[PDB]
Amino acid sequence: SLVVQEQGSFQHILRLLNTNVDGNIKIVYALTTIKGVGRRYSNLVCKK
Amino acid sequence: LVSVYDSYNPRTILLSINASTHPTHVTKFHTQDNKILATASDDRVTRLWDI
Amino acid sequence: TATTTGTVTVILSQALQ
Amino acid sequence: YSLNHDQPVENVIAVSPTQIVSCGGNNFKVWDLTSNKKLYERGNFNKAVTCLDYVENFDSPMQSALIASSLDGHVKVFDPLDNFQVKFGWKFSGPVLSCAVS
Amino acid sequence: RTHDALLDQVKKLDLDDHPKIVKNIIKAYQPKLAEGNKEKLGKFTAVLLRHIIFLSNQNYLKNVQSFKRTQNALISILKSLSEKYNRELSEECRDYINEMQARYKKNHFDALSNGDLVFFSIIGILFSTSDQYHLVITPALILMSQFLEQIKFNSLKRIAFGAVLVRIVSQYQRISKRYIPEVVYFFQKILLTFIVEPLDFENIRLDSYELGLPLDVDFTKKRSTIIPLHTLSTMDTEAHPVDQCVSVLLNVMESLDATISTVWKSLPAFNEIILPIQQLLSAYTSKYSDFEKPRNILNKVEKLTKFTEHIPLALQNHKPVS
Amino acid sequence: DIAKRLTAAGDRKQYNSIIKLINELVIPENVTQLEEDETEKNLRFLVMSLFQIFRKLFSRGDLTLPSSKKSTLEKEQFVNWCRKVYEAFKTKLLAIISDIPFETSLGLDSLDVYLQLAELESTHFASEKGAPFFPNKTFRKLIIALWSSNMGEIEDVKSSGASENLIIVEFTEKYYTKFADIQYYFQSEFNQLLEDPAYQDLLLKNVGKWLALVNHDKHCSSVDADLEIFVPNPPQAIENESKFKSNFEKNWLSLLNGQLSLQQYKSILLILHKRIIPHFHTPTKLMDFLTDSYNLQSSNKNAGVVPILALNGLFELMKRFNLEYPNFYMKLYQIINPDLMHVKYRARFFRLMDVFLSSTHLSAHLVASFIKKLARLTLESPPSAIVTVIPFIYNLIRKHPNCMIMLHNPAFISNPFQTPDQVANLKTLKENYVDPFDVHESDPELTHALDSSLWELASLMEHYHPNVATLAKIFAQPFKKLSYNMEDFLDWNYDSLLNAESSRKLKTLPTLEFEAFTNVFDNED
Repeated sequence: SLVVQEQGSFQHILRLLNTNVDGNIKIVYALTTIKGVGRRYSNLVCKK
Repeated sequence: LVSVYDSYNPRTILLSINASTHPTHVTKFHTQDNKILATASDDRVTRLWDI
Repeated sequence: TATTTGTVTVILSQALQ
Repeated sequence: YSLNHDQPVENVIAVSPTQIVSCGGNNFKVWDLTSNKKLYERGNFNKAVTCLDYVENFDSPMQSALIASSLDGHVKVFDPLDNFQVKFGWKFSGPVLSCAVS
Repeated sequence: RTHDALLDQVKKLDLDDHPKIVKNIIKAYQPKLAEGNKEKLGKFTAVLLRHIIFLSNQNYLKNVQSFKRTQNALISILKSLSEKYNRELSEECRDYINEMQARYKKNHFDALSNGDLVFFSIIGILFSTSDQYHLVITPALILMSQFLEQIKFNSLKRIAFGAVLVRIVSQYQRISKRYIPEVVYFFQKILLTFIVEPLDFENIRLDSYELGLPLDVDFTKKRSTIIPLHTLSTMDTEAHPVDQCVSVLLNVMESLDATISTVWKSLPAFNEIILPIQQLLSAYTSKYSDFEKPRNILNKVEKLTKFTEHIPLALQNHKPVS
Repeated sequence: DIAKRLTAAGDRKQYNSIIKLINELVIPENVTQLEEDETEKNLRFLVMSLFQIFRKLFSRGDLTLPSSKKSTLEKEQFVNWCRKVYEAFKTKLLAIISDIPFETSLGLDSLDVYLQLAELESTHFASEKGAPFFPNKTFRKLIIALWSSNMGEIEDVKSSGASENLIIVEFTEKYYTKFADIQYYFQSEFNQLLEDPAYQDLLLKNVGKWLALVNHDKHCSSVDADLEIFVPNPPQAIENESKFKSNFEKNWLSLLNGQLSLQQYKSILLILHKRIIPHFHTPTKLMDFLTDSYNLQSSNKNAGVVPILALNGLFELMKRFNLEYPNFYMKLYQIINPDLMHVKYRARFFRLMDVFLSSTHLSAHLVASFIKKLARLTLESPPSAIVTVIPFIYNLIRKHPNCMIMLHNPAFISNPFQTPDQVANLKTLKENYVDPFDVHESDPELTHALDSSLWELASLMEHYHPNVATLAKIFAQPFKKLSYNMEDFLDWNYDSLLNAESSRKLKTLPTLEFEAFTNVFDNED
């Protein structure tokens, strides 16, 4: 019965540029859900 | 959902015990026996499962 | 109310516990 | 039967075939299991002991070792042969939630 | 005809009886030859409302019964003309709410002129607040709640103001039966204010915890009532004996009894509302053994708690979707 | 008067003067004496302000040309006379700032600008052939005048705030904030001034002037928005950021030693974490202060609000350095009380209990106690606290779903497929039911609130406000919502409540009553 901090709040399904990208999948395979983006573009975007 | 994979192979989920609808917070096999798995959950009840 | 200082004795007490 | 650790327990491990150690709250207690009875309690922390684990027979001056992790930064090692006295400890950069050894 | 001071300049001649006659004369002037009379119509409705507002608390120690008959006749003619006209009067009531809130915004209590009581009373006359939402009587209700627990009850002028605010809110809920949580705290505050003289019940944090009524009450049975005479109460709570204190106490105790029998029986936490009121009323009946109304209230709330059921809840039993 | 003043000004700025310079220099003592005699005796002259401005311009020209810079040979009386006239003008300005009955707006509010511009130009105009900005003697005299300048009762404003001295408010507007070096040198001279004994026995007294001087989020050590400079050459003042922070620390604690009144106690407790706690080298020094403020158990009736104000600084101090307050949830359980819903500070506490009750290591009995006590408190409460209590109960029941037996006990359900013995047993147990929740228990885990149920929200479902009642309908609705954005629900007030009520979305037309309350209007007519 002691306070333990929660490391951030999990925000479920996100709107991003007319796309409802889901908050339960990984970030790279989530960014490829938008129309007109591939896997290389996705992990390049996350790398920079 | 207790899920038991085999170690050193993350792609073969061996069986998915569907325990309580509450979160299952502790899962450990027996230390003497091999084929029983004890899972306690936020259901205030632990369960022994034969795998 | 306080009138003594701002000390450090809670720190010291749960250093020595 | 039931063993009344007064604080909400966070972990229970078994040291001997007879005695088990429960941590919860600022202390940990050890319980003889053939006699249903508490026999040591160490409260050498500031915040709640989150976890325990135990080592036996490994290459060490200590023949047995119970280490304990306690939400204030500290993990400490207690020697079960001289009355669960603390022998060494580490301080970490935040509240330590779980610990283990080889 | 009248533009919020033109009626004052016109009919500022006689005392009381001619005022209703001049109002009826202006009403006969407009609506008979009304071929375009709508703005003057709704204007002098608003002027009549504002006129009883700046008339209701000026000087009532001149002819009281003439005041009473002319304000009763004024309210009758106001309601009877404004039955056909809601959509011009309710704007002015809304602006009066919006401006008396700004009065309360600056002044701590003393911008609450005693025409606001009869303002709440007359809008409770011209509409029944049975409904959930309403355009003018819900801002009145949150204002009345804001004055029930936003002003500091240390003067008996303020305590009598609160007693008649509970009067207005119980006449509001006579047909709608909702639960104002703040009148519970008002009862809790003042019913222990009259016997605090503090070492027995901790947490109400009264404002005037030294006043209260002593251990030598006269046990007279012809004591007074509400006294709809706020002009007289303003003098009484400065030249006050204990007698107006006991009158206000019996007023708030009978309105407490009334609201117990009418509202709080229909609430699942009634046995959780009537522990501390039961505590202080037990303190009354074992402090005095004089007022029979605390024993009456104790007996009836004991009967209500003993003969209700008060079982746990089953709120989340949902019918299954197909 | 004005004639002799303007003639003496033209003579002083004409070309040069010796005996007329002596006359127009000793005339400033007469101007100071006339203002000190008319102080609370005339209070409307403006010739005093003209004399201060004219003597300022005259001494400014005299410090431009004939200052006491240096000497070569036999000019051993001119420098002494010029510095004597400048020092007498400065001493008259300091007496003018110190001696004022009230906010007379001239004798102090212009003497402050006079001494400020005098020291601002006297940064230069000395022997200093370097990069100094040495006002230090004149500045120490300025601040000792500024703290001796006690007005009537505007210091320690007994409602709230810090101090309503007009020249000190103007100082913290435009003579403390808009730069870097003069506030730093002020802190340095303050923390030299608080060490000699007579000045420290006077300086621990009028602390409210300093509270009004500090609580503004615009310090040079605060990296949120930084400043520029007006002084010609600042002498490594902005460099020693350690010296500013250490000075800030030690004068904060040393004048927090002295004569705490309750209003400024609550003021420093409210600004304790967002204003001063980043400007401490070791913020663990305040830990004893706010832990005793947190467990403050006084006989004063308004001394029950200060734990709620110590919570923010104490929890930020624990989180930054994980120290422990023992029996934390027991004390947090006893801190909720009927005072806490009627108090002025609800959102400041509930946006901290959002963090305190989201912990993943506490118990269902504990959350049950924390919501059952909060519901029995909320049945006699403003809607300002209703609309922040019931989504809080929603989020706690959503995070600890074992606490939904307080809303829905399935043992008290009569389905049509029941044994006659089952409905018999149901009737006997609902007759032999009594709830075990005890409000006088101090221990949250030992409170039987899970074994109780939660009637207060069901009673709250019929509320006079439609928005509040439709918010309480969600506990009979299902739980498809995940959370509620508590910081969006928090600070609804009476004023903003009726503001949005007058400015609501649509606008229906009002209706009228067919009830005909002709004679008996209320039960009080």
